[PDB]
Order: sequence, then C-alpha cells, then structure tokens
Amino acid sequence: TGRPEWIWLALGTALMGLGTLYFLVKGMGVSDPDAKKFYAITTLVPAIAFTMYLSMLLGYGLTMVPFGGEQNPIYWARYADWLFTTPLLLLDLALLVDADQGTILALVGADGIMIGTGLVGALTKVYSYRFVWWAISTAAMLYILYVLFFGFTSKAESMRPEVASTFKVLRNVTVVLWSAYPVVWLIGSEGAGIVPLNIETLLFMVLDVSAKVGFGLILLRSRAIFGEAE
Amino acid sequence: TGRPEWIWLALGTALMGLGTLYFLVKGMGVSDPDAKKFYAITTLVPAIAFTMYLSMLLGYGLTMVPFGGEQNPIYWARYADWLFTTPLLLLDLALLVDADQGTILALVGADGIMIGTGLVGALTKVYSYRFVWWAISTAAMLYILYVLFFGFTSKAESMRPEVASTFKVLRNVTVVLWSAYPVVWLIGSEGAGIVPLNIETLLFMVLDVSAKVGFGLILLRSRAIFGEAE
Amino acid sequence: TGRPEWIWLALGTALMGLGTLYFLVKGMGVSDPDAKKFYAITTLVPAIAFTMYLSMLLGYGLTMVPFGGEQNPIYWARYADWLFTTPLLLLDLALLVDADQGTILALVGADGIMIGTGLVGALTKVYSYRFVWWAISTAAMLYILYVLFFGFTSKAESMRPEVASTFKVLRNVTVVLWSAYPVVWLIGSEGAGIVPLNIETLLFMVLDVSAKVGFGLILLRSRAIFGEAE
Ligand SMILES: CCCCCCCC/C=C/CCCCCCCC(=O)OC[C@H](O)CO
Ligand SMILES: CCCCCCCC/C=C/CCCCCCCC(=O)OC[C@H](O)CO
Ligand SMILES: CCCCCCCC/C=C/CCCCCCCC(=O)OC[C@H](O)CO
Ligand SMILES: CCCCCCCC/C=C\CCCCCCCC(=O)OC[C@H](O)CO
Ligand SMILES: CCCCCCCC/C=C\CCCCCCCC(=O)OC[C@H](O)CO
Ligand SMILES: CCCCCCCC/C=C\CCCCCCCC(=O)OC[C@H](O)CO
Ligand SMILES: CCCCCCCC/C=C\CCCCCCCC(=O)OC[C@H](O)CO
Ligand SMILES: CCCCCCCC/C=C\CCCCCCCC(=O)OC[C@H](O)CO
Ligand SMILES: CCCCCCCC/C=C\CCCCCCCC(=O)OC[C@H](O)CO
Ligand SMILES: CCCCCCCC/C=C\CCCCCCCC(=O)OC[C@H](O)CO
Ligand SMILES: CCCCCCCC/C=C\CCCCCCCC(=O)OC[C@H](O)CO
Ligand SMILES: CCCCCCCC/C=C\CCCCCCCC(=O)OC[C@H](O)CO
Ligand SMILES: *C/C=C(C)/C=C/C=C(C)/C=C/C1=C(C)CCCC1(C)C
Ligand SMILES: *C/C=C(C)/C=C/C=C(C)/C=C/C1=C(C)CCCC1(C)C
Ligand SMILES: *C/C=C(C)/C=C/C=C(C)/C=C/C1=C(C)CCCC1(C)C
Repeated sequence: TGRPEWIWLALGTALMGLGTLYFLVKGMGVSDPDAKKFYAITTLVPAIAFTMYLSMLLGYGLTMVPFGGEQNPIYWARYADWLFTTPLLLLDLALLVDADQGTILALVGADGIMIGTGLVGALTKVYSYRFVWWAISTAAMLYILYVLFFGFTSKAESMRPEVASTFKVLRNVTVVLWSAYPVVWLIGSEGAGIVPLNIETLLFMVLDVSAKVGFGLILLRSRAIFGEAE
Repeated sequence: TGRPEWIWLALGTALMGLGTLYFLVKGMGVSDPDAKKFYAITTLVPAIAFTMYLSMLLGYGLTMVPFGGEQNPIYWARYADWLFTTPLLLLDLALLVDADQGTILALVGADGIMIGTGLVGALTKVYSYRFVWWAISTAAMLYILYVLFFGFTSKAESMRPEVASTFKVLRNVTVVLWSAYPVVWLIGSEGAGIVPLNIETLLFMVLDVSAKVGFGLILLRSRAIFGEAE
Repeated sequence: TGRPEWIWLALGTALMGLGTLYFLVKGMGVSDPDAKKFYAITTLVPAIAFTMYLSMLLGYGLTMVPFGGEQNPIYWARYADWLFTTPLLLLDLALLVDADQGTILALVGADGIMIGTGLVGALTKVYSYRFVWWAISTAAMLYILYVLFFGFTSKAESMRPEVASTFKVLRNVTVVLWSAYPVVWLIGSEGAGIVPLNIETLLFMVLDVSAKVGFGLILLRSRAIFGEAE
C-alpha cells in the first residue's frame, strides 16, 4: 500500500488475529462458569481489534479532517475499537475483584465519556478546541485510574490471595499502558503533530497488542479465573 | 459566538458541569451498595449532558438539514445526549421500585425507539414525513408514561413508605417535564417553525436542567436510596 | 414510489406493524415475571424492524455506494435493525435454556461482529474487499450456529421437557433462516449482482417476517415461557 504506516497496521492485524485464535482454542473445553466469563470477555477484545485494524489496513477506517490549514489523515476506526474493547477490559478487572454494580456502572460510563470525547476531539476542525476535548477525556481517564487504585485495590486484598495477586499485576499493567495513550495522541498527528503518523501508528500498535493480548495472556494463565472448588 | 442561542448553550453547559461536580462530591464516601448505584446513575446523567451541551456551544453538534426550501440548523447532539441519559433516568425510577427485568427491558427499548425515531425525524428532508416520525416517537413516549403510572405506581405502594413517597414525586416530575419535549419540537425549528431557534434552545435548557439536575437533587437527598439497616 | 422494490418494503412495514400490535395485546395482563421477559424481548423485535422498514420505504434508509463503476443502491437501515434485533432473538433462545452469562456474552459479541462486518462490507468501495468482510461475518455466524447446537442443545435436554421441545424447534428455525441471509447478500446487489434488487428485497422480507414474527408466534404460544407453578 502507498501509506508508510501500512506495515504496522498489517502487523497489528496479524497479531490481533493470532491472539484471538490462541484464546479461542485455549478456552475450548473450559466448563467452569466463572472461567467461561473471563474467556468470553478476553477473547472478544482482540477479535474486535482485529476487525478494526483490518479496516485501517484496507483504508475504510481512515478519513481526512481539515485543521491547521491541511488535510489531516485521521484513523477513526481506533475509537470504534476502543469504545467496545476498553469497557470489556475494565469488566475483566471488575469481575476479578467482585466489584459492586454501582462501581462497574461508574467505570463503564466514565470510559464511554473518555472514548467519545476523544473521538470528538479527533474530528474537530478548530485546532485549539481539539485540546479542550483531550483535557475532558484525560480527566475521565484519571477518574478511572483513581477507582482502580482506591476502590479496587482495597477490595482485592480482602479476597482469595490468587485473586489479589493477579489483580495487582493487571492493575499495574493497565495504569502504565493506558496512561501512554493520551501522550501519543497529544504529540502525534491528532494533536501537536511533532511525531509523524508512521511512528504514531507503530506506538499505538505496541500499546494495543500489549494492553489486549499481553493482558489476556497474564489473566488466562491465572488460577484466579476459576471458582474455588475441590 | 455569532449564533443568538449561544447564551443558553453556555448557561446549560455551566449548569450541567456544576451539577456533575456537586453530585460527584456528595457521593464521595458513600459505601452503601444500593446508594452507590443511584449516585453512579445520577451523576453520569449531567456529565453526559455537559459534554453534549459543550459540543453544541462549540459548533460540533450542529448540522444543516434542507427542508421547506431552506437550510435549517439542527442540533443533532441533543439526540446523542438523550439516547444515553433518558434510559439512565428510567433506570433510577425502576431500581427505586425494584421493577422486574422484563419491565425494565420494555422501558429501555421503548425509550430507544423514542429517541431514535426523533433523530430520524430531525434529519428527514421531506417536510411532511418529519411529522410521521414525530407521531411514532410520541406513541413510544405514551407507552413509557403508561408503564410509569400503571406498572410502577402499583408496585411502589407495596414497598417501604419512603420509597413510595420519593417514587411518586419523581414520577410526577418526569411525566410533566418529559411531556413538554414533543411539544417544543413540534412548534420549534425541527417542526412547524413557529418559535424561533433561540427561544427553543432556552426552553430545552430549562427542561434539561430540571429533568436532570432537579430530578437528581430530589432523589439523592432521599432516604429511599439507602438500604434499610440498623 | 418510483423504486420497484417499494411494494415489498410496504408489505414488510405492514406485517412488522401488525405483528408488534398482536404481541403487545397478547402480553397484556401477563404477570408471571419469566413470561414478561419473553414478551418484552419478543415484542421489541418487530417494533424495531417496523421502524427500519418504514425508513427504507420513505427513502431515509437508502444510500448510494460507488463500486464496480456504478452507483449502487444500498439499504443501510437493514444493519441498524439487525444490530439490535439479532441479539434480542439470541437472548430469547439463551434465556429459554438458562445459559450461563459467559456464553451469552460470547453469542452477543459474535453477533455484533457479524452485523458490524456485514455493514462495513456493504459500504466498502473496493469491490474485491467486500467479499473479505462477507467471509469474516460468515465465520462469526458459524460460531453462533456452533454454540446453538453444541452448547445449547446439550443444556436444553437437561431441563423441563416443554423447554427442551420448544428450544429444539426454535433452534432449527433459527439455523435454517439465518443461514439464508449470507447467501442472499452474496448473490444480490451487495455482492455479485446476479439477483436484482427488487427480488432481493422480496427475499429479505420473507426471511425477516419468518425469523421475527414467525419465531415469536411459536415462542409466545409455548408453555415454556412460564415458570413452573401450581
Ligand atoms: C517487547 C520486545 C521488543 C521491544 C521493542 C520496543 C519498541 C517500542 C518503541 C518504538 C519506538 C521506535 C522509534 C523509531 C524512531 C524512528 C523515527 C525516525 O526516523 O526519526 C528520525 C527522523 O528521520 C529525524 O528526526
Ligand atoms: C425556576 C425559576 C425561574 C423561572 C423562569 C422560567 C422561564 C421559562 C420560560 C421561558 C420563556 C420566555 C419567553 C421569552 C419570549 C421572548 C420571545 C420574543 O422576543 O418574542 C417577541 C417577538 O419579538 C415577537 O413575537
Ligand atoms: C408462506 C406461504 C407463501 C409462500 C411463498 C414463498 C415465496 C418465497 C420466494 C419467492 C421467490 C419468487 C421469485 C420470483 C422470480 C421473478 C424474477 C423474474 O422476473 O425473473 C425473470 C427475469 O425476467 C429473467 O430471468
Ligand atoms: C466543569 C466540570 C465539568 C464536568 C466534569 C467533567 C465531566 C467528564 C469527566 C469525568 C467523568 C467523571 C465520572 C463520571 C461518573 C461518576 C460516577 C459516580 O459518581 O459514582 C459514584 C459511585 O458511588 C461509585 O461507586
Ligand atoms: C451506562 C451507559 C453509559 C454510556 C456513556 C456514553 C457517553 C458518551 C458521551 C459523549 C460522546 C458522544 C460522541 C458522539 C460522536 C458522534 C460523531 C459522529 O458520528 O459525527 C457525525 C459526523 O462525523 C459529524 O456530524
Ligand atoms: C498519569 C498519566 C497522565 C497522562 C497525561 C500527561 C499529559 C502531560 C504530558 C506532557 C505535556 C508536555 C507538553 C507538550 C506540548 C508541546 C507543545 C509544543 O509546541 O512543543 C514543541 C515541540 O516540543 C518542539 O517542536
Ligand atoms: C401500525 C403499528 C406500528 C407499530 C407500533 C409502533 C411501534 C413503536 C411505538 C411504540 C413502542 C411500543 C413498545 C415496545 C415494547 C413493548 C414491550 C412489551 O410488550 O413488554 C411486555 C412486558 O410484559 C412488560 O413488562
Ligand atoms: C434492549 C436494547 C433495545 C435497543 C432499542 C433501540 C431501537 C432503535 C431503533 C430505531 C432507530 C434507529 C436510528 C438510526 C439513526 C442513524 C442516522 C444516521 O446516522 O444517519 C447517517 C446519515 O446522517 C444519513 O445516512
Ligand atoms: C400527554 C402529553 C402529550 C404531548 C403531545 C401533545 C401533542 C398535541 C399538542 C399540540 C398540537 C396543536 C397544533 C399545532 C400545529 C399548528 C400548525 C399551524 O399551522 O399553526 C399555525 C400557527 O399556530 C400560527 O402561525
Ligand atoms: C486470522 C484470524 C482472525 C480472527 C478470527 C476472526 C474473528 C471474527 C470471527 C468470529 C468471532 C469469534 C467469536 C468471538 C467470541 C469468542 C468467545 C469465547 O471464547 O467464549 C468462550 C466461552 O467459554 C463460551 O462460553
Ligand atoms: C459485549 C459487547 C460486544 C459488542 C461487540 C461489537 C463489535 C463490533 C465490531 C466491529 C464493527 C464496527 C462497525 C463500524 C461501522 C461504522 C460505519 C460508519 O458509520 O461509517 C461512517 C461513514 O459512512 C464512513 O466513514
Ligand atoms: C451453513 C450455512 C452456510 C451459508 C453460506 C454458504 C456460502 C457458499 C454458497 C454459495 C457460493 C456459490 C458461488 C457463488 C459465486 C458465483 C460467482 C459468479 O460469477 O457467478 C456467475 C453466475 O452464477 C452466472 O452469471
Ligand atoms: C485496547 C486499547 C486500549 C486499552 C486503548 C486505550 C485508550 C485510551 C486510554 C485513550 C485515552 C485518550 C485520552 C485519555 C485523551 C484523548 C485521546 C484518547 C482517546 C487517546
Ligand atoms: C435529559 C433529557 C430528557 C429527559 C429528554 C427527554 C426527551 C424526550 C421525552 C423527547 C421526546 C420526543 C418525542 C416524544 C417526539 C419527537 C421529538 C422528541 C425526541 C423530542
Ligand atoms: C431479523 C433479522 C435477522 C434474523 C437477520 C439475520 C441476518 C444475518 C444472519 C446476516 C448475516 C450476514 C452474513 C453472515 C454475512 C454478510 C452479510 C450478512 C449481514 C447478511
């Protein structure tokens, strides 16, 4: 393809596809109802990402947005992916710690605001206003990270030790990886335009595969996803 | 801004923002799991409205629709707000009366039809057909109001007296305020065009703040949102 | 109207409308909470389809997509219908057999991928790539049909005999009817273009009414939707 970033979109498609197939085969035969929930959530995540990476590779998930006096290539398909995959990742963490329903609704709702405002920012034609939406989205992200540390960590330590241990690892992975996304957006083609689109696409591919397939490998190898039984 | 209705969009943004912050601080420290559910639902409502009012203020949430031989300004962001906030408001009422799952699904589904058909009507280019969609949406609204009076009132009176009392007030607020929306649409810029857009925008701002922040102030001050405990 | 397929859109609108009204009246007075769930899910299905058939009849739900060097009429409103009605139909089947939550999430998620990739395929401007999306969507469909036969049939036979019996019939109806959709798409205006749009529209109308109103008549006449009580 004639876009230099094609190679990273192709690799991302392949890695999300391979991760989906691996999780699908690994979950074959699992009969524990708690483990089935985690396999279902965790396999859906790279499956959705696979479809949206493929849409970017083939050019469907790209649009041109005028701002700063240029026509700027915006990959809108990222937001369609993240709208569904980021609440699913949060549901994996919430189910692990048996979070109450009100906390789950708060997290999923804040996450929806985060991604939706990011999408508005990405498509906004007045340059200075793009950063207003970025700030609102980032505030929603900070709310999510606060709950994961000062609601979820406190509950986990009261549960089975393998649940506490696996939650603590996946919480730390999540906070580090998710915090990089607003930074890549700010310095890349959607924001200040300091990093070119080809490098930005590489960075999001590394983050996405780590936050989805890496995350899932840790979770689905854990004893924490099974009920305690004899 | 050069649009006369800007002042009402600005005030609406500010009031939804202030209401979100108030509910967020008030819900700090609440540990009762039932109360947490109500705080989460009720704080999300003005937070979503805040983002969509801001999108209208900055001009993102506006499009031009040709009908009647003119280019007509249609604020489409209202429907994106209401798609999520109106089912959340109904969930507050349904949880208060411990409604059965089938009734909740009926209400949320009718509400989705109401808002979705309103959006189609708002974007329809053949003038006479706009009113066909308005009629279908209004029928869905009447179904909702019927359930709130002839399903929900009957259940409430069988529950704790503080639940019955708070439900009856919030039901009455809801029926009065929600019934005004189809009337404003019909006589305003989306419909017959008798009331100008600046006044229409004022009317929806008053209704929205009352139906979201007013509603939430009544609910979150009530004893009904807490479990009965010693 | 000047489109030859109008007659089938009109008939489909009428039949979905009549089926909605019939199910609404039949469900009046039902007080069993399990039966209420099934009436709510099953009445919503033709109600949503009614609105989307009407949008196609009036011309709102149609767009033109260039591919193969022509402007091709694509009825996009079908996908908006199916996005909501196909998971509702699967929920009817899953509730009947008391499926576990993980299996329900797998089914609904695969169904979302099926319809979303179908929509991307329908709107794709590069002709050969339309069939890549068709293949991905069809793979998701095959996953769904596998679960209905090799997860759901095995559970049903362990339940009440009237539940097993009604599930087996509705499963067979579902597999036969749903399998025809990818074939109609492939040979019709969205795909290879061998069957003209007027005949394609007839075929989808027959399938839709059978898969929604036919399905619902079988289910809502069954004893299986009521709890076992004295
Ligand atoms: C997990 C095991 C594998 C670990 C792998 C980690 C990779 C993640 C980071 C990649 C950034 C690469 C940056 C590449 C920078 C090239 C940009 C460039 O060409 O910049 C020069 C320009 O011409 C003038 O400034
Ligand atoms: C809660 C405590 C505060 C209560 C506040 C309630 C306000 C709600 C209603 C406002 C309608 C105002 C209508 C303003 C009409 C002005 C339109 C106008 O200018 O019309 C004249 C025109 O030039 C030729 O007909
Ligand atoms: C339930 C009881 C009622 C059962 C009813 C079942 C109907 C379903 C199938 C219809 C296909 C009809 C196909 C009509 C074909 C006409 C196309 C045509 O005109 O093709 C000739 C063309 O001019 C040169 O090839
Ligand atoms: C001027 C101020 C403007 C408005 C501020 C920016 C709005 C968007 C940002 C963040 C979303 C905040 C989180 C929304 C969800 C809160 C849920 C909540 O309150 O949950 C309580 C529950 O007890 C928990 O377990
Ligand atoms: C419990 C459930 C909670 C759910 C919480 C969800 C909150 C989402 C809020 C705001 C983002 C809205 C974003 C809307 C973006 C639409 C952009 C679009 O499609 O624009 C069309 C065109 O490109 C230009 O007119
Ligand atoms: C806890 C997780 C938080 C995650 C969110 C952290 C956000 C703030 C980070 C960086 C902003 C630094 C300033 C970037 C703006 C630079 C503007 C500019 O003009 O830069 C010129 C350029 O450096 C040469 O050409
Ligand atoms: C010609 C007729 C055309 C069709 C009519 C217009 C369709 C749209 C209008 C209203 C939605 C109706 C409500 C949809 C949901 C009904 C749910 C239901 O039946 O719920 C039963 C349950 O027992 C409860 O607890
Ligand atoms: C339990 C879950 C129940 C959920 C019930 C939901 C029912 C929604 C039904 C119909 C409205 C569909 C509205 C679709 C509007 C799309 C308009 C649009 O985006 O148009 C694009 C462009 O502007 C022009 O081609
Ligand atoms: C229970 C809640 C129900 C809520 C829904 C109630 C709907 C009917 C209300 C009003 C319609 C009145 C007729 C409006 C149409 C007027 C058309 C016209 O030409 O008006 C000329 C104008 O009055 C001078 O220029
Ligand atoms: C190169 C390969 C590319 C990727 C493949 C194509 C992706 C889209 C197709 C099918 C969706 C598959 C189903 C997605 C949901 C799986 C859910 C699951 O694993 O559920 C386990 C649970 O135990 C159950 O009860
Ligand atoms: C538990 C919840 C699981 C939910 C699982 C859902 C999976 C959906 C995945 C992919 C399809 C995405 C389709 C996006 C299509 C948007 C097309 C569009 O609107 O295009 C705009 C314009 O026409 C051109 O730029
Ligand atoms: C279990 C359910 C599975 C459902 C899915 C089954 C998919 C495969 C079916 C048919 C493809 C047959 C080939 C169609 C392609 C024909 C291409 C062509 O050029 O046809 C010329 C035409 O026949 C004269 O003009
Ligand atoms: C699978 C993909 C993941 C986990 C993606 C996560 C994305 C975010 C945390 C995005 C956050 C953003 C902001 C906080 C500000 C605006 C830009 C966004 C959407 C990139
Ligand atoms: C927070 C906002 C609220 C509670 C908005 C409520 C909106 C409605 C009840 C809208 C109803 C409409 C009709 C019944 C007919 C068509 C026009 C609509 C969407 C305005
Ligand atoms: C009420 C409508 C129903 C039950 C519609 C069902 C539709 C499908 C099973 C569609 C499947 C498709 C594929 C498997 C491939 C691509 C084309 C689709 C969307 C037609």
